[PDB]
Amino acid sequence: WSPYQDNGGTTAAIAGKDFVILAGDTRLNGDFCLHSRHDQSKIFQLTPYTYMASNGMQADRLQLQQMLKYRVKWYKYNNGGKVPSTKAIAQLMSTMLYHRRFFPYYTFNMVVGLDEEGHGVCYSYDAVGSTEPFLYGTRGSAASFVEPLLDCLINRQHMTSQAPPEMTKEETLAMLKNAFTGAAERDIYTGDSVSFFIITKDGVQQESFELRKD
Amino acid sequence: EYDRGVNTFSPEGRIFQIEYAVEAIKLGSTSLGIRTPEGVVLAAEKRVPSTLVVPSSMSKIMEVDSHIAAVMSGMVADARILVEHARVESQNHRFTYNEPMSVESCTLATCDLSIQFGESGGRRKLMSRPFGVSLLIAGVDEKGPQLWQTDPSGTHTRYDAQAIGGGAEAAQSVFTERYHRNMTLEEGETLAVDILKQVMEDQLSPENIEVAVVRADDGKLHMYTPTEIKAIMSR
Amino acid sequence: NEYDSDITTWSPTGRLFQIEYANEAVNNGSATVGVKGKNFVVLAALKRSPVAELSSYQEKVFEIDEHVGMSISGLVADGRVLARYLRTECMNYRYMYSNGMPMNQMADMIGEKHQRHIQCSGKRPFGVGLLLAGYDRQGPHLYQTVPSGDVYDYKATAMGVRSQASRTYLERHFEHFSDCTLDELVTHALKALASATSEGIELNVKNTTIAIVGKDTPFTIFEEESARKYLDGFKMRP
Amino acid sequence: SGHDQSTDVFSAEGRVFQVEYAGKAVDNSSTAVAACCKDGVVVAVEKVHTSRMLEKGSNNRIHAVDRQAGICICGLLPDGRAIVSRARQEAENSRDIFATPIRGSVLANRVGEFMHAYTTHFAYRPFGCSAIIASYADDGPQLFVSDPSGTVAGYYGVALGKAKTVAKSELEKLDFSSLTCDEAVGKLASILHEVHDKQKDKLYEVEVAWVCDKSDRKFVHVPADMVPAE
Amino acid sequence: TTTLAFRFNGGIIVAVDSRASTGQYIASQTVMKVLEINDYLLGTLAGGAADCQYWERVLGMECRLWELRNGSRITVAAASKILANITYAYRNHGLSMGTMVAGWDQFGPSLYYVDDKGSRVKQDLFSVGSGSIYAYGVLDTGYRKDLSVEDACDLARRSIFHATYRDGASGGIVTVYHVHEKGWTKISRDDQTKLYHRYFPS
Amino acid sequence: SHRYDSRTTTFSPEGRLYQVEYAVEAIQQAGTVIGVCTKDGVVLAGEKMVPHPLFDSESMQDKNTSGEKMYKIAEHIGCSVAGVTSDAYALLNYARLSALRHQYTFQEPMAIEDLCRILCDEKQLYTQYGGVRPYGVSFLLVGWDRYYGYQLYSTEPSGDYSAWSAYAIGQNDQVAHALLKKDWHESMTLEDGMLLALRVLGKTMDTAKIDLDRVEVAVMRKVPASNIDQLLDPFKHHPKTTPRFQILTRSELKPHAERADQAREAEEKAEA
Amino acid sequence: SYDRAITVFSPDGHLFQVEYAQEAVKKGLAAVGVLGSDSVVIAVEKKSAVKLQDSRTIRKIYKVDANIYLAFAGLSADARVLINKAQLECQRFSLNYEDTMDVDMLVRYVAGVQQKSTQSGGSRPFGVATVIGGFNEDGKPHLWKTDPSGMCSAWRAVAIGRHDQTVIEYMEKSYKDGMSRDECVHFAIKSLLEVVESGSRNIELLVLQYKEARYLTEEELQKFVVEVEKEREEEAAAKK
Amino acid sequence: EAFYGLTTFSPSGKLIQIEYATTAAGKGTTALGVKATDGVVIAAKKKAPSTLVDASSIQKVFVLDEHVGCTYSGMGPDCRVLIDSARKNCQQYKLMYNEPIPISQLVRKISAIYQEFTQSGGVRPFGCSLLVAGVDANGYHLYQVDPSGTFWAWKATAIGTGSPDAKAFLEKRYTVDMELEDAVHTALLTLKEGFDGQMTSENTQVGRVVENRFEILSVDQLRDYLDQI
Ligand SMILES: Cc1nc(C)c(C(=O)Nc2ccc(F)c(-c3nc4ncc(-c5ncccc5C)cn4n3)c2)o1
Repeated sequence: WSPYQDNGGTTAAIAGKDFVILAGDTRLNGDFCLHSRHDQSKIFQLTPYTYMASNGMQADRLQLQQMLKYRVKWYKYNNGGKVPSTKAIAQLMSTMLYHRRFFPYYTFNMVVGLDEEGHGVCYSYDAVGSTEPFLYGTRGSAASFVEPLLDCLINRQHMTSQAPPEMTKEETLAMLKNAFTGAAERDIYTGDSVSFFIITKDGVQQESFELRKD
Repeated sequence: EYDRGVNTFSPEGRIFQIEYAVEAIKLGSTSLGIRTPEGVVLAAEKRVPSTLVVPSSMSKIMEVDSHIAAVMSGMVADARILVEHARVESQNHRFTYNEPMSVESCTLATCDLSIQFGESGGRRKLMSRPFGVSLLIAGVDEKGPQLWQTDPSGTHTRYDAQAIGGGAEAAQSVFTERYHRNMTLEEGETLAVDILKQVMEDQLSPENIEVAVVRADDGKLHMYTPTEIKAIMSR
Repeated sequence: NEYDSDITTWSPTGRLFQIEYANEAVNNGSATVGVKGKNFVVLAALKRSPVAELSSYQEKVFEIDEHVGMSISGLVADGRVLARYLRTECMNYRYMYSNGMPMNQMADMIGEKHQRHIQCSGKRPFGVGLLLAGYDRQGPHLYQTVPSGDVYDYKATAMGVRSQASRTYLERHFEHFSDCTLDELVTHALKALASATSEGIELNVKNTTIAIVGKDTPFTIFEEESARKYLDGFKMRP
Repeated sequence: SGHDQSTDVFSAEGRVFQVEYAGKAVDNSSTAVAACCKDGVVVAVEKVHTSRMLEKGSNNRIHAVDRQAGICICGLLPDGRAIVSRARQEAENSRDIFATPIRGSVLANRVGEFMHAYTTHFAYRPFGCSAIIASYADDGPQLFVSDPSGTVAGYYGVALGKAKTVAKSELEKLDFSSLTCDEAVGKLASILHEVHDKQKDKLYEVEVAWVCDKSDRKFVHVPADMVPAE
Repeated sequence: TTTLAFRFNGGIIVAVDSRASTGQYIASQTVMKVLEINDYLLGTLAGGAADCQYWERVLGMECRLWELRNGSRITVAAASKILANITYAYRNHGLSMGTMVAGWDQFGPSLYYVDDKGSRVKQDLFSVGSGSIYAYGVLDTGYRKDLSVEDACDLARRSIFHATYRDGASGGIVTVYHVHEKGWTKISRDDQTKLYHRYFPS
Repeated sequence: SHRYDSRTTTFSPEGRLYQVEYAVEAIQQAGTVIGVCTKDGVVLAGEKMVPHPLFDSESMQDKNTSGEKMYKIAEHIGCSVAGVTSDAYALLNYARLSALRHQYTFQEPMAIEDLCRILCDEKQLYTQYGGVRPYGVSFLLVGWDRYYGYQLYSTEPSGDYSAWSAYAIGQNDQVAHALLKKDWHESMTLEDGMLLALRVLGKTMDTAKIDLDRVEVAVMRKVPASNIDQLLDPFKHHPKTTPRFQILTRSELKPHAERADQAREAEEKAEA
Repeated sequence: SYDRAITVFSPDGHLFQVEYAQEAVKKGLAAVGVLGSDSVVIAVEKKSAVKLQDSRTIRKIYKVDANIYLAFAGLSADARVLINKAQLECQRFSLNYEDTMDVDMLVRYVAGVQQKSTQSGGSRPFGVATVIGGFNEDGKPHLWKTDPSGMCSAWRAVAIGRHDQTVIEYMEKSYKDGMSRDECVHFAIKSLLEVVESGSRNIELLVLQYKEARYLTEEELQKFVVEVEKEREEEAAAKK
Repeated sequence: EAFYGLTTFSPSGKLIQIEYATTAAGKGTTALGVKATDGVVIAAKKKAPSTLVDASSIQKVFVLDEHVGCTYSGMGPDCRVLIDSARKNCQQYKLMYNEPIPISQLVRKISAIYQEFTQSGGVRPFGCSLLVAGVDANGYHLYQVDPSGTFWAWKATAIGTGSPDAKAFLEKRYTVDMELEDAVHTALLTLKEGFDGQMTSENTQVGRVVENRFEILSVDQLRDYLDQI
């Protein structure tokens, strides 16, 4: 008996100019069986413009979500109703991840939200809290599949062709759908149905997308 | 006298110790604070015991953070520990949440200590008496320039123009008039220095008093040197 | 009188004089009035008035969770001690059972927290009274705590300085509250509150807070900004 | 002098004045009465409302302690709440450690023992409330009373409150050997209305609970339409 | 990881790569190795990114507190001893961090190296990391005290570039910082491959 | 309860600590003990109570550590006590433990001024915390160390100590003060020091023909070193002479007593 | 343990324990410390030479750190227990930061202890007021003064102990800014002696320069006390 | 929990609480003890409160170990505390040094509790004065502790009510070269001279330490001397 376990899954975000597309696959698998195909315990909404999407062990992320939600509530009560910013939430989460440094959380996290000037930004953490702000990013078992694909269509390196126009919500959504349909066909633990969260300034919308069930 | 304890209630409902500690405030040096759309201003009289003291050692205006200043009155022996507390809490809030603390949160963190008095130790060590000091915090956060006040009660109160210390009674008289809501920082300078001129037994000198200002656009604390106070008196 | 020196001393007439003094701390705080309807609860608190140009602003109304809230009266330096505890406990409960703590359980928690402080030597009673406002499966609840530790499930109440007139008004209209709607509830509450102010002072957005909590409505405080919907049209018609 | 200021001071005649002063505060509380009717127990308490806006169900003095035992606290309500919480901690232990419902007499003994640990120390004050414990365990119906002195005693019919003598003179003439709870819920309820004075308190209301075989040996509040109107 | 800093007549020069490899997979190519503690001190990140980030942020809180209390900037010799005590207290908890604190206090520039077991040395030439063994080679043979600020910055840039080229655990964007008496300024920040066709053209 | 609190540790309206003043007034009724610091030794001469006809002595082997008035704190530190007797033993045990723990840590004899400070901090500690009475006792420590040779300190029941060349505490100590400051010179040997002691002792309790049942003397000098076993630690330099605190019996005081009363009658014949 | 509140507020807002400590200070031995251009001097009253104190010397200006000296006024035992705390703090500081403690930080720590005493349970305030002089590691002579109330403050020529206000308000009108090394030793005596008896053997003086602090010997002090008494008698002949 | 002190100095410099405690420790029954070159004798007086007291069970001569005895005069319930701690300290010494504890260390240890209670917080001083006796490597001993904490190495002493006359009688009938039976006889004789009636074998209780051990006298052994004086 070891207190750790990996429940597979994957998540991936792309930040735009005034939005962020967050995506997480809804699939929960245990030791060798498949617990559920409707697992919605990956993407957790902290504030109306901030989300945390985490992979790894499921109990640890169900615990960390509550710890972060209560820290956000304390911050809201002490500051007279001022909902914290994405930057504050990301630094808070790093500090929280490092306190349990000797019996760690088995999660890999992303704090996806909007900055103050309106631009969207993503964060990425290790198991202990090495945060780094960035513009896209994927975590989970399907990381080494999706990351190099996005690296090649967004950064547009190694192509002697003038940079295309800035990608909008629909184009980014389609690109991320491509990435997930491609990763659901080569990873055994990934993909029964993915959930997309389009975070914009006038609130957030939500969509689903269906993959192969094998 | 020790007949009634530290936690006894008076027949009028107010605790004896906190009612006495508020009386000790009017024995101290006066102080001001004026909030304006451009910034906030904190003025105070050092009230040196002799002409020999190097006055820059009895600064009544302590910096709690690059955007949060605090002026006190009463017994300045305690106020230093309240200021170290506010500094530690503000630095923690910058270390954890990575952004400047809000002034009202600093005032909460100060009263949270100032309430913890009692006599029975048991689990936690307490203060044997309230702090005989009434702070006055001022700062600039996203909610604009803000001035908060604190009593030994543990009761924090946001204001627009307040006076503590001895000559605060006539100071509130000078306050009720001569103060609209949308003044200029220079107008606040003139008004505060006038008040100090009015309610002090000593003669107002650029080395006699201390003035600090926190401007909104800059968003930083800017303590005045004697020459700048001379520039204000010459107006 | 030498039988009020301690909180652990009974007068020959079986009286606790320290607690009878602590009640005078509530009887001298800012007036507040709570009114419970069929699906909504409305608290209306009278804050401090501006001195002709300057606005002193102190937090009397608190939110404890999505469905709870409390308006304190008396010494605020104790109201915060209790609001921190109530928030901590409603969070410890929402963490275990993932649902809002019922009012019938929170009132008892407040009662015990009070009573624990009126039986030892090195303690003192909280000189602060609460007006709890909540909504759960069983509908809206309006309590009122005193320093002695009691808790009273009320239909409509008022406490603070010169709150006797607020109660004298409320004890005529409190039979029709189960039918008056939200606007009518807030109007009854404001009319009852304005009956406790000074002579030449009237209610306006500058010196009134209105908190509301109901079935589909999380606890919302209302200050100057949107109080005008209930406050800008308001006359104390005798 | 000062010989009546703390609980750890015997008077010149060996009396602990502070506990007599405590009991004096119970002698001035709302009326309660109780009957052990050889097949169940019935407790009935007077609730004196100070306000006519009080919701029915507020300041209920009868609290359940286990499935079968209940406590009616005549006296200071907050202190009665502490005793009720302590009795609840004592009854849950026997249901946890010893896998058995706590016997009524043992519960009364423990509640008295806890009430008495506050009248020995110089740093506490005696509870200002007398408890009426009504239990029905596997040992039959039991009705005990605990005074602020910490002394417990089992009764057949007990009266407490401000009007305690005339309300006790009513219980002498019941039978208590053939008396059934189904009629006792009427008898005691009428006794309280007879003893209650109404030119002092304009608002009053009677709240009664019972535990017998009809309620599956469970301490519950009386069905609403079982108390006579007045 | 490759990190270097050397002292000369004109200040201190820090230079870093920007890559964080988790074994054989490259996590990111934009990690920021130079954590500016304050407006006067520079700390570098090598080893465990979590440990370095956390403890240098703690040190930047403590230097600011020191400045608030006494009213004077903290010195490098004391700002480096704080980190040495922090690290030495946890010498048996498995930290992994080697950092370099470089500053310009009121005793001229100072440059200390603080290890993960509490080691604390003061030299004028350091290069920590896994590609460090490739920096020293090109660093020791060109380093001399009297370098012009641009000549020394070029030495540091050309020395990191050779560590990024032979080592698989280093690369990305080479960044060069300068520490003088007025504070510190980021000199340059350039991609590792645009440097290759600039040093070995044709 | 808090109403019967005597509040020992409080400042009175005139900055005076009443309990410490009462301790001082308590020590004044205790037995007078004097101590003179010569150049080749230091003497403590005190007076013990009248011997009841039924008193016995604990037949103690090696009787050089504890007399009736003077005690030994370490191989090179002796002390004398004045005040509440049974309270002095707690501090005496504490001081023995202190002067042994320093030798456990540093392997060197603790110097008098270190110990005199380490047991006066204890006497002060009670004057500021705890709210219980202070130790109502006064000391006279005598001893030898390589730093200042023969030292002699004096203690107050308030934590303050002072180094004296010849001091006296107890009954009539203001008399022995004016008498010791009268006749004491630096060039005074040990045996002439002892003559100064008993002489001024008899004068303080008013006895002509000084008695040998009511007096106790303890001398602290250097004797030649004894147990130097150099063959068991060939790199340990043992000094050639070590200090030894020694309490005087009846057989060896009577020679010094007959010369004290003889000096008395000498300085008495010349009064006319 | 025993932690009953001792220092509590009076019906006028006066801490009786603190006022009573400040009264026990007034009954002590004076101590005058003045600040010069490149050296700071401190003079202590040295209660008396009673012809009975050990011929060996014992000092009354205590070395708190290699560059920070202290001179107390008040109750002696609490003074020693405070000096020991200060000496422990200096050595802990020059172990957590490798840098010698400045004067100002030591004054702040000692004033923190002083104040913590007046807000703790079961402890009365220290009855000591101290003068702390020293040099930072860049010259800059500093002179500070604490009170039993815990309010530290930096001065330029301070006196503590009995007849405090007399000496302060006398030597405030006779202090010239930027004195020389032999001016201070003359200005320290001439001001202190306004309270002490004419006896020249109850004065103990210390001069403190950058990286050097030496005590002035008996004949050195006599050379200056004679000059001081002559100037005072000349000022008297000028009075009349 | 009443951590402050009850006994405090007074303007005259007297721990007057200790004087009250020493008066309270002189009101009990009269005990006495004498020494001789062969051993020590302790003799108490079991004053029975009533004929229904079972004189067998009340005891005033307590064994502390194989070589030490004791007897008190004052508050019995207080003396139980000191006896219970003294036996523990006597067993802890044999545990660590494997040697019968000498009397002097035993008295120093139990005279350290008197003082610890005259200076602790929230406690009152003890009200009983002991009479320790016994043997060690350097002869026989008889000490007499007090509520103030002091102890004295007597040769023949008496405590309780009727002490100033019992010690006066002991001054005269003592002899420096007394054998042991002389001591038993003189103890019983000075008790009779102060006895209110005539003592029986169950109205007194003596303990005589002989050559290695304490051995409280039995009823028949005690009788054998009672009807011979
Ligand atoms: C003065 C001086 N001279 C030298 C040469 C040093 C030095 O080496 N100090 C140092 C101290 C602690 C560390 F922890 C490190 C350190 N640096 C690293 N860089 C990269 C990886 C790594 N990363 C990913 C995968 C695999 C590996 C091996 C690991 N480490 N460990 C380096 O100090």
